[PDB]
Amino acid sequence: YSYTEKKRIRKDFGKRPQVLDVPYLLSIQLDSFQKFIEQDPEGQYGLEAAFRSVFPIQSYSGNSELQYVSYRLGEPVFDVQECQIRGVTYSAPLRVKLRLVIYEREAPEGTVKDIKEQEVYMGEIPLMTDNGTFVINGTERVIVSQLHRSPGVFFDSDKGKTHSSGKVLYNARIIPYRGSWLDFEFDPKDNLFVRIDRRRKLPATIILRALNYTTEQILDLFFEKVIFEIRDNKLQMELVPERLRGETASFDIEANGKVYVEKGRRITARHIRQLEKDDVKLIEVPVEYIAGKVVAKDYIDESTGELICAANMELSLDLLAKLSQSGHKRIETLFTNDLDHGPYISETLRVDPTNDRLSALVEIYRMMRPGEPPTREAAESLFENLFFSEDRYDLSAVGRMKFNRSLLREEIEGSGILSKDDIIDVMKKLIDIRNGKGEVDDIDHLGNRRIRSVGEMAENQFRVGLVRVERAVKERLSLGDLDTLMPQDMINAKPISAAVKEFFGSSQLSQFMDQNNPLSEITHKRRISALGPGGLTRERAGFEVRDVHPTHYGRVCPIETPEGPNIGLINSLSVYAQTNEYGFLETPYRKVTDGVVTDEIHYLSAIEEGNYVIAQANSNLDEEGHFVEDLVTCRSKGESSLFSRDQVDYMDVSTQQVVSVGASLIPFLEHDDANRALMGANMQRQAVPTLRADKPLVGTGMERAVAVDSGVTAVAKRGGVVQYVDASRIVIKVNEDEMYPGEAGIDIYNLTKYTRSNQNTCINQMPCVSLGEPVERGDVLADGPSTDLGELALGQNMRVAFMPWNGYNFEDSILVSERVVQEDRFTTIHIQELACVSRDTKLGPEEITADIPNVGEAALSKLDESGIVYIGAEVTGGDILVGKVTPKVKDSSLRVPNGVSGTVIDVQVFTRDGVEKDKRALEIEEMQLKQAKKDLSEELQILEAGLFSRIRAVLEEKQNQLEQLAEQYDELKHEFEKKLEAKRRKITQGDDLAPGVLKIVKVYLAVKRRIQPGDKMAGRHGNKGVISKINPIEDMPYDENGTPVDIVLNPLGVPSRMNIGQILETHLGMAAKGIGDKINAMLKQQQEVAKLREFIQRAYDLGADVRQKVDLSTFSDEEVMRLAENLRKGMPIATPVFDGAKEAEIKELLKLGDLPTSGQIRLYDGRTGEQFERPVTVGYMYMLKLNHLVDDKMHARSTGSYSLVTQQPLGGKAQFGGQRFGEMEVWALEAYGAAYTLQEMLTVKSDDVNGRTKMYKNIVDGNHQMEPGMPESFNVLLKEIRSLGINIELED
Amino acid sequence: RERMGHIELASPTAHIWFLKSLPSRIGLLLDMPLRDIERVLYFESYVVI
Amino acid sequence: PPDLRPLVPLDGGRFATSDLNDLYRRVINRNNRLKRLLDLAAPDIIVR
Amino acid sequence: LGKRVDYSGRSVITVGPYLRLHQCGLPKKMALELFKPFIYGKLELRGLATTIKAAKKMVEREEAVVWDILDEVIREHPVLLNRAPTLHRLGIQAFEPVLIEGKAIQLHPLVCAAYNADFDGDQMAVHVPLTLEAQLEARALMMSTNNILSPANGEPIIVPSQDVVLGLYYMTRDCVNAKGEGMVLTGPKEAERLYRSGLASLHARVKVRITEYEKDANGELVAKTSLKDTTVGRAILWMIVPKGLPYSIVNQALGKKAISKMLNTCYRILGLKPTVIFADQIMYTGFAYAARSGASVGIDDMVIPEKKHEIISEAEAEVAEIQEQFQSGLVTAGERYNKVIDIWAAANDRVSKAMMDNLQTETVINRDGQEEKQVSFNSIYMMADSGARGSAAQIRQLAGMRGLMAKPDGSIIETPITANFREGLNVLQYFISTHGARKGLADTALKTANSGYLTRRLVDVAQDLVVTEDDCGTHEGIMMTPVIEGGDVKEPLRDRVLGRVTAEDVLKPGTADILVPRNTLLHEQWCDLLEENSVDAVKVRSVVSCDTDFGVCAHCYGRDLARGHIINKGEAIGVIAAQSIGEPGT
RNA sequence: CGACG
RNA sequence: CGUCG
DNA sequence: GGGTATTCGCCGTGAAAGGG
DNA sequence: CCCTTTTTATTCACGGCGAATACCC
Ligand SMILES: [Mg+2]
Ligand SMILES: [Zn+2]
Repeated sequence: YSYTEKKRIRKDFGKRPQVLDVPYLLSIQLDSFQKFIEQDPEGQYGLEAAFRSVFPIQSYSGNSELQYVSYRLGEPVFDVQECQIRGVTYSAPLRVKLRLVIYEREAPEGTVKDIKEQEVYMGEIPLMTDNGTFVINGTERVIVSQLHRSPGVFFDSDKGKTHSSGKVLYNARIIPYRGSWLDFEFDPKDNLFVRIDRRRKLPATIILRALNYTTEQILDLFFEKVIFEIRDNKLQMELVPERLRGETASFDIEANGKVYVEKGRRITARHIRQLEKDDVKLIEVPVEYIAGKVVAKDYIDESTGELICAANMELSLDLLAKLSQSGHKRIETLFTNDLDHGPYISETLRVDPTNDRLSALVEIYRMMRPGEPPTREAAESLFENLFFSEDRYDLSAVGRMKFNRSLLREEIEGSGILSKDDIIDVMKKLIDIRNGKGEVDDIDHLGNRRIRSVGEMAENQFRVGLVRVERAVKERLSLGDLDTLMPQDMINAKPISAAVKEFFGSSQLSQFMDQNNPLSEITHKRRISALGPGGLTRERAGFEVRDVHPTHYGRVCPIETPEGPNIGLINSLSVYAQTNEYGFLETPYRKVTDGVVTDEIHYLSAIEEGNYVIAQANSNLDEEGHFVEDLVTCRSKGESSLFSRDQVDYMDVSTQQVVSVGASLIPFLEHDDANRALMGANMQRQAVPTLRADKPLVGTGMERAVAVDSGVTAVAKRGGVVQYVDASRIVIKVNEDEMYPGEAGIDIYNLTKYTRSNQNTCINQMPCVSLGEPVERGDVLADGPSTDLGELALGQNMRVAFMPWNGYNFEDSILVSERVVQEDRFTTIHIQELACVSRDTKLGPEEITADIPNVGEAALSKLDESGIVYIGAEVTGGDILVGKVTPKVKDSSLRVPNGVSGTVIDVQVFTRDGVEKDKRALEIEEMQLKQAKKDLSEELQILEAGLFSRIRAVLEEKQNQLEQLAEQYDELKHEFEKKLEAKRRKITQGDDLAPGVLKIVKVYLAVKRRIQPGDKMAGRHGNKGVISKINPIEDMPYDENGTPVDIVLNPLGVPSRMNIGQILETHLGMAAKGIGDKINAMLKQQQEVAKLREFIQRAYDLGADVRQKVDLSTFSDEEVMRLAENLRKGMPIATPVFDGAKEAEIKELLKLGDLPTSGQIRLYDGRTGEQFERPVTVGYMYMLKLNHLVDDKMHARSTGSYSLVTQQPLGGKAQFGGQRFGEMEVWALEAYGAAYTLQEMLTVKSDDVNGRTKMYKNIVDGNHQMEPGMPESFNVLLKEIRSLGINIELED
Repeated sequence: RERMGHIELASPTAHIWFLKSLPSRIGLLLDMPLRDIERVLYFESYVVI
Repeated sequence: PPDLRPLVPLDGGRFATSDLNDLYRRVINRNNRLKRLLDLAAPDIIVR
Repeated sequence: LGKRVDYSGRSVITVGPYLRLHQCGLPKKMALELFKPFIYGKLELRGLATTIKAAKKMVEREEAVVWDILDEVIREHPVLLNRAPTLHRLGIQAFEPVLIEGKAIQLHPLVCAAYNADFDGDQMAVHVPLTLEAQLEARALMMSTNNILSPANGEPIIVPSQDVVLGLYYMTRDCVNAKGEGMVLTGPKEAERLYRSGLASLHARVKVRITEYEKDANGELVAKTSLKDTTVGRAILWMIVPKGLPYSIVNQALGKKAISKMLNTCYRILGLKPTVIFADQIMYTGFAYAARSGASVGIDDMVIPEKKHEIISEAEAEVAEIQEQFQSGLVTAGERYNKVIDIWAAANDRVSKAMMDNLQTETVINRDGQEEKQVSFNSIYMMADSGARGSAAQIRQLAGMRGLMAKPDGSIIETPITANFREGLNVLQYFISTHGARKGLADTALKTANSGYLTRRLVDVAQDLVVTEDDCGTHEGIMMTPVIEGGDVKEPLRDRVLGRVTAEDVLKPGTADILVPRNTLLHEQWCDLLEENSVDAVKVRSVVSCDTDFGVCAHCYGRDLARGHIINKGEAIGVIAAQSIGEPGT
């Protein structure tokens, strides 16, 4: 085990061993930006594909070529720790190298005159940190992914939703990556129409005539040609045995003396078998079958040159008589059917007079541009750049792959441009669906949805910026002069900077990250939202879009969705779920070869899951890779069925593959309902870190992955020993085998102390290692917020009993004792931010100088000679912190709002280059330079001692070595002075501000919020509720030992809501506390070591084939006492979500710790002091605290400010406003009488600016009488309707 | 709050609430469909007076 | 009236104003452009 | 229509079980903020402050002088409590607030069934009336003691939800053997003394001497003394029951509907004044005995039937045999799927019946020699049988198998969930349940907005109908009769014509005489004669067949289902009708 | 005017 | 129903 | 010579920014 | 404080009401 696991071993109850380790949870955010940053020689992904899509460019009649050479990212002057406290954007400059050449005259491939190569800077791109965040304006920002539809071709349908008839209607839809859509819909009248970008209707012959196709090159593709020949008597057609099945007998079918089908006889298999056996070619057809066919090709004459008839006409008797008497030997037609084929092309050709390509182009230009008149050349250019241009219509490799996979093509590579045969193959696939031999697809399948990360959205925004820059330089180079000045200032970096500031700033997917919990940060980073730019609308969603498809096994967690307006669209990614190359999702599966489960894994996509059969993870093995049972449940194509032993092809990896990392931390997940687990997973994300976060007794084991995967703790980069322990920094000296020959030496880890998060929650990192402790790589060093020795510690645990206690737990309420208040458990520190902006002001600018009027004599004792409040003074809401004067004397001092009272802990002063503070910012700069000097002195004292040891060990070869080390010491002191000057220029540099401000001071207040009746506390199973009354200690129930119960819950929610996993969690916590009390009983008195080690070995060997298998014989005598100290408060239990502990193991753990089997001990009353008639279920449960404090909800207003557009009070808590009296409250008042109640509600309290003052004066003088008055909102409405051309007045 | 102002118009214009009222008031008062009123108001065709 | 359309002077790089005041300013601008156009004996298509 | 108001607040609701029905709990800071001009006027009239500015400086400095002045203004001044979703008239009620310590409002548990507000972090708004007429309208019309009936039907809305009904079910129950069985007592006070002393049990068959009062005479109440075999808990609860009710309402099982029928009988016999004290005394006794009960859940309370695995084995054998018969080529799949789902439904019903028979009969207690079988004292069975919290289907899904989980597209999978919530589950028995849960959550999240839009459309249709007349006189009407769908009855004759004036005389099929006059009200005594005569159809005046111009009269409507008398003139009944229609639409 | 519960 | 700009 | 059934669209609710 | 030219082209459910082509006597 590692050094962290040897401090406290968490007992596991899993019966099945794991084969694949849990990977990095932030891999979907880190690898995409890593591929976006680095360069690739193929130019497929990253900035190379964005620069290759624009470059090279060529101007018309200019002979100027601006090509691409290379590029290189720059280093920022500020790190991550400085932009979070300064306010600047953490970004890096982009350095690109271009080359502009010029050709000669009348030579397109001539020689050059001169080369123009330089280094051009185009904008600063924001760099991603190691945690996956972006510092835009001093706040860490996380851009979530986007779940959109993959580019290609799909087939939708409606179940008679448009027409009143009961039938089906199919439609094809082509979705490109960047271009126009192409809809091919049907009709109930058997027609085809084309819809492009939701424009007007257009038949399919116009898009076919515009692709250089004649009439004879259309009907031969969708139908089979039938050729008639002239014989002596009873002229005949050819016969196919597979083309006369499903039609009634129209005549007497007879050939060569044997009757096949008589008159009115249905075709059976024997008649068609005899027809296939005979296969004769001379069979006659009578004359009434000729007129039912149509014309396929127009008949031309070889003697007179005159046409007989046109194309797609009706066959008549005079026409066939003229065709027989003229000499036309070949008579062509097509085949008509009702159950096998369909004459849709013949029906489409008779609903519009469009015959040639000219009228088709006129109709195209009329549908595209209804205002401009049609023409020939511009319409041809429009049809050229609609679908046959890579600059306006381009697809990626995933679009070409989905286009070729839907049309049964073996090629998965293409050019990304549409051709003429693609529409033919789409229409041929669409006809077979309507005919009956086709199948329909679905949108909700995960094989048709694609996840777009930030590395593709940033590439698209950079491509938009690059095409804007090349359009601007193309419009500039059309009239500018050449070989004049170096191409460095002609490229404007302002559109690219504006594009990346619009993308990384105000965007639908670029939202803030709530830093109230590390699990909340991990869930926000691993968030797959279907909304955003290029997706769908939340208000325009339906039933099936919010519904989850059964193909979401292992890729989407089914119990983590925000309930409310957007449920099923902001779903999270699972644990073992990984992205694909094209942008799909894949899950690992154990390969099963001839019954032997191989330990290797294979990632299968969504479309590859249904092609194979996958078994379940809950399958017993005989310790050899074989199945101990013959019949096992599997899944074939989306349903559960029983399969054999040989037919098993794959197997799941683990039981935690379906749920995410937010739902994996809930113990006993299989005993809870889906809604209760969903509410518990939603409330676990809203956890608030307490003062002393302690370990959970009943856990899962993935809390360490949440602790070490999120950047909220401090881990060791290289293994070594700890040299200096402090609350501010940690000095660790590395070992010899990991020491680089060119490195600086030891490593210094800085600890953030009392910083402000995005949710006004205090976060800090406290160290846990001792002085002189050996650590290794990957070991934790400091516990951050909600961290206990490298484990996620959300809330606290206490005694929980399920009994009704005098109605204080009626619906969902929680009765908490005073022992929780006295032990300082649920106290939370909150840090707020108060700023003061001093801008320009005419006739005296805003300053923070002395002699501020309208003050008191007590305000001078709290402020300095300047006016800034001291750090560490307890203030009250309504005092004066920053006294700012505004000459116009007018006072504009910053005051504290009522309702908050904290302590000033940090004052940040940001001054410009014009006005510099003399006593506030200068001492901050001195403290930062002193801290940096102390850090570099502590880092180089070891190197100075090593150089002193070297000069003592060394002191001609020895004289040359002495001169070598002497000049090395001179070079070391020279680079020391250079590094000191660089640090002095870096710290004392300054910053840039907005144009208009002078200086910005910020005061941080730290308020200590305790637990009070009115707060909201819950658990991990969905037992939400509030606190009613803080009960005393002597009033709470107690056992025979006298220990009072801290929290009394309500057992009425157990039959109503199906969450009984909390009862198993309470019993397991009671057993763990009994084991911890039996351990602590051997530590309160003087005991030995071997008996305690034997009891620890007995506590870790319950049996039932566990996978922990610890060995206490290898532990020394110094670590056993530390383990007993860490286990004297309770032993942590690891319980997976589906491989959890059974009830018999809980009964054995209860019997081991001298506890009863049922777990219900008899409790006595606290007030009266008598035994209850029934035993009460009492134990230990892990409770949490939500961010629904009662101090942020209570608000009251009697008199306040009003609006200016209307005479109505305001609304909210930050502004002094009142509550809203909605229309339903007016309806409820109208249900009663409430005449004078409604007269005073909306006329006296809101309107009547001269009447409410009279009402206030009447209340002051002691008169409860009001006036009706006149509402001002009705006067505003009367003035608003009179502003139009409508007159309205009042009549008397 | 009760004092108002007025803006004169050198060229006359039509109203919107009496044009797209479904049915139109001008389309009901005159013997004309709505598309010809849109053609005259958007300067597409003349009318003989 | 201007009291029904409040215009609070904000502090920043851009100016905060109402959309109805901008629409009325555009209407007055178009009316003043038409008034300047009628005083120059303009042809039919430009006044159209 | 919707404006922001002054003198209003908003906080988090709290139970506060020590309060009464006509009062609530208000914090000191909210009572000091919402009553600033009243405190200023009291300081001006008492002659303590010099001016209004001195009173403001005395208020905002947190002095101990204006604290007892608040006891004179928050004594007889009611406030208007309101929830943010409002569906009908019971969402806005009036309470007399008291001064508590904290930052939360204490909402009474008896009005939580009308407010539909649980204590999982819900918020409510409070308003302060200013006009004297507004205070008198809040006291006389919008009070919580005056609005105890539902606006849609004549049923009481003040019902014990989960805890008081569980306490009254645990206190009043029959046992076969307990401490102190077979002794006769002299009164209920001796039974309460024996229960408090510990010499006798709570659930024991004893004999007490009770005196019940009847009101068969006009002007006085007679009394009768009898000795009945009852329980000690029923003898304790008899002291809560006043003299107007007999002993037949106490000696029953006292489930959920029994307390509602007892409160309805107390309202229809005594009135409004003794009922609001009786409901508070019932709630106090239930909250007092809920701590003495000590009901808890656990692992041994959810029993498992030992014959469940045999039924599962024969069901799996039958599915395997019918699958072999399908694969042999005998029965097609379209009937085999129906046969599989039918035998799985039969096996689920057999497992549910075995689980119910194991739950209701599991405890045997001996008396003398041989043993006896009675109703079990299990906690989950006591919470499910009394109707406290949870229906029988959730207990069937908890202990026994939950059945078949259907697909959201319309179909249902032929294999059900074998294991229950007590046993372990795999990921295959947890996927379709999440599908159905997400479907139900999206369905309720869309249908609550659809119901809100429906009731918003439905209020504005009948928003201008005020009763302006008392009697008009019409000869037309509707033919009121209980409809028959084809099977048994669904709505009886008593709940269709209760409180409505008939149109003409009813013809008797037997003797053909006149029963009722034309313009008369149908109270609770004429319906007994109407069901004893066994009439077919009664010509009753309706709202549609009225003749009053611009509104209806007091006779074409009938009873307002809120009071025992007729509806007064000038009541906007259309808004109440739209609110009672739009409320259970969710 | 958008995000979140 | 609130928070933010 | 003359008219309403069927269908298909439109509306109701929940092309203009850049420098001097 | 003012003109112009090369193409930003972006996706609900259900119901009420108005308008251009047609078969039959
Ligand atoms: Mg609630
Ligand atoms: Zn009437």
